[PDB]
Amino acid sequence: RGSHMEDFVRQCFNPMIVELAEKAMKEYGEDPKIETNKFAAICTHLEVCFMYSDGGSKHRFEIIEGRDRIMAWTVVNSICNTTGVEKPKFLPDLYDYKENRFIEIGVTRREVHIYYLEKANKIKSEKTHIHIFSFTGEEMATKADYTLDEESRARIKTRLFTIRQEMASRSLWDSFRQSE
Ligand SMILES: COc1cc(CCNC(=O)c2nc(Cc3ccccc3C(F)(F)F)[nH]c(=O)c2O)ccc1O
Ligand SMILES: [Mn+2]
Ligand SMILES: [Mn+2]
Repeated sequence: RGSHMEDFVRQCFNPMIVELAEKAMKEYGEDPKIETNKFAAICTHLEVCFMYSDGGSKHRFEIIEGRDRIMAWTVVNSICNTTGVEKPKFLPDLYDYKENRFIEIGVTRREVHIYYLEKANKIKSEKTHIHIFSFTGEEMATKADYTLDEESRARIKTRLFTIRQEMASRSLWDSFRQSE
């Protein structure tokens, strides 16, 4: 109770995003008021996913991240049962209607190389595209296919470095970087 991080998080992110992160955490046992670095990470992840879907066309993406567990899986099965793609082992973040694949978004506080390797080994189902973002500005996509145009990805990187800065200016950055 009474952490600087928790007050910064609800100040940095959109209320609807904070609410979705809150609900997503409690659904999986975590508590936003003690596990505040996770709380911070979940909002960043959520916002990155939303900006990602904001790239490209209006019908381009179907957002899986943000929905509750059961409806998310329901949309996945509908997407698999209509497009023929194989159902993924873990819940993905997006489905690309133009490129006919699921997308797994990553936000990491280490060199993009390791995190990609870990998530590429977490699913091992292939097909499911992986797109990794770092807080420094590095990105990382399967087959070097970065899906969106450069300007849409540059927006995401810019926002990620703004979050890093606001955290450091309040001295929460170092603890946040170590929590992963
Ligand atoms: C409560 O926490 C969250 C739960 C959800 C619903 C399903 N979880 C993901 O979809 C997801 N989880 C993570 C990190 C994480 C966090 C908790 C458990 C497991 C994992 C993972 F094993 F995946 F590493 N990183 C993503 O990129 C990612 O898409 C979404 C965002 C969250 O913040
Ligand atoms: Mn996800
Ligand atoms: Mn993800």
